[PDB]
Formats: sequence, structure tokens, C-alpha cells
Amino acid sequence: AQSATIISFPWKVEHKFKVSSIAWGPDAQDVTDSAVQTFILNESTPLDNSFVNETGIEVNYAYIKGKI
Amino acid sequence: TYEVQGAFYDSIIDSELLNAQIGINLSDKQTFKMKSAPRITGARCESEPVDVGVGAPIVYIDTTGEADY
Repeated sequence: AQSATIISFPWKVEHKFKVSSIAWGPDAQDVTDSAVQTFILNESTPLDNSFVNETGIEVNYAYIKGKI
Repeated sequence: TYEVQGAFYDSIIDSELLNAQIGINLSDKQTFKMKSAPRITGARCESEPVDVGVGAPIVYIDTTGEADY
């Protein structure tokens, strides 16, 4: 599908991302990689964010709290 | 390998003298070879070590005779 996901990404710590196009030949293979592209998630431009389900103990990177 | 002898004969010389082969002219000596029958010497299947997918398996059959069809 040309798209894979990391389900629990570290917060505020940047990362260098590379995607490899591994080929396959009859005897062996060979890989051509894309250029490095680093990115970090912050408070800017998330999407598909509808997982805010209150549970009474809301642990967050910005606060840990308990509410009724 | 056979040696063949050619000859002609007339009524002058009978079957008897033909058996004796005297007075009847004869050919020089020529020997001819019989081509051997088609002989198989090796049969074997082989291809490259298949990595993935469908690959052609070849058949190696070896013959050592002589013919034209």
C-alpha cells in the first residue's frame, strides 16, 4: 500500500525517516532508497484525532489528571 | 561392416558355376558400414534453482546414434 504506520511515536523527539524500495531478482535483489526526510509531530497539524474518549483518569503529556 | 561383391551373369554360366564363381566376372572389394540404431545415453531433468514463481523445467535427454528422422 506504500504506507506503514507507527502506533506509538515518541513525542517532541525528532526522527530521521527513510523508505526503501527493495526489489527482487531471479538470483538476488537490490534496493534503491529515497532521500532522508526528518519530521516530528507537535501541536501543529494532526488529523483523524477522534480518540478523545474520557475515562476518568486522563493521562496526558501536558497533564495527568483524574476527573468524574 | 559388410564387404559386398558385385557381379553379372549370363545363361552361358549356370547356377552351379555361379555358386563356384569361376568365369563370372566379379567386382573389386568394397566394405560398407551400417549406421547404428538411435541409442540413448543420458536422461535428466534440470533447471535453475527456483527462487519464486513458475519456472520452466527443462528435459535433458542424450542420444548417441545416427538417423535423419
